[PDB]
Amino acid sequence: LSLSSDQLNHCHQALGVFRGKIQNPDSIAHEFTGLQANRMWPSELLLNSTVAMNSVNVEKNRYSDVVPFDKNRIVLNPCKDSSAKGYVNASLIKTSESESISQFIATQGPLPHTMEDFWEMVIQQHCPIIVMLTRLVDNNRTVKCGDYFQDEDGPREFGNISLTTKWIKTTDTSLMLRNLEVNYKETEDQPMSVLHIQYPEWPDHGVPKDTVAVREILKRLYQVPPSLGPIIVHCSAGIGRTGTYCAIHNTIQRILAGDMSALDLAKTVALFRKQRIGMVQTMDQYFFCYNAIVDELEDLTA
Repeated sequence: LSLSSDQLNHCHQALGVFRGKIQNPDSIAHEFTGLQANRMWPSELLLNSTVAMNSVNVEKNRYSDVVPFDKNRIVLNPCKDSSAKGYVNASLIKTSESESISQFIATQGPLPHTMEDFWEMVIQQHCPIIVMLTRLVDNNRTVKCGDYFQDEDGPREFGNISLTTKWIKTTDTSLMLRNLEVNYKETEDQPMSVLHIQYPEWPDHGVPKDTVAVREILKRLYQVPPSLGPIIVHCSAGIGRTGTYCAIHNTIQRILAGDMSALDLAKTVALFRKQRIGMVQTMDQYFFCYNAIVDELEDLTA
């Protein structure tokens, strides 16, 4: 990246703070314990997520306790089912309207019966990127995510939507990059390009062995303009790994944009949790945020 003097100074300032915290890990543990003490109560989730908890929609939730708030859920409009209130388990995550800072749609891994819903959301919200932080199935053979994207059996269809894979590339850091095209079957308007990035080495309720692959996702997305549209980020529930990734991406972009408040990662995670329950699930994930932010600021200032 080409940085201004102001951006380079801010990266150095942020690096001293974040590296100071990893050198004093009790400070980071106290922050996460404080976040856990300030968690929302069950009635605050349930009474403010009325559409997700509706009988028509409960089977559209992978996890009964991970649902979007009514205030910032993504609504399918138009929607095939006129009684569903446009429901998809998906949350708009943002810290501002700056066009220098990405907004995210944090969502669950699609279920077989919500895959048309997922791809209609991609088109309606014109999302240019999908970041997928799960395998389809874990090493216990528990299904974590529906296969909404693989085409080896033949080109994929979801109701009126057609999906094509133009190419698949892998990286030395284990990322899989798929160039996807999505369009309606019965239209003359052009297809929509989506870059799908899958990282299969981030365990559920866990952390990767190192920060290199997660920072490579951020490095590949630095030059994607936020104004193109929200970045979809999902794992299985769309809160633990998803929240962790969004916190790393958001914090680095905010430092580069001159937002001093990015140095308060606990405040960032608190704001994420006000937009989707339980974003950043574990203390190891919170430490991973710090380690990835430090490592990326070291690269930015190298």
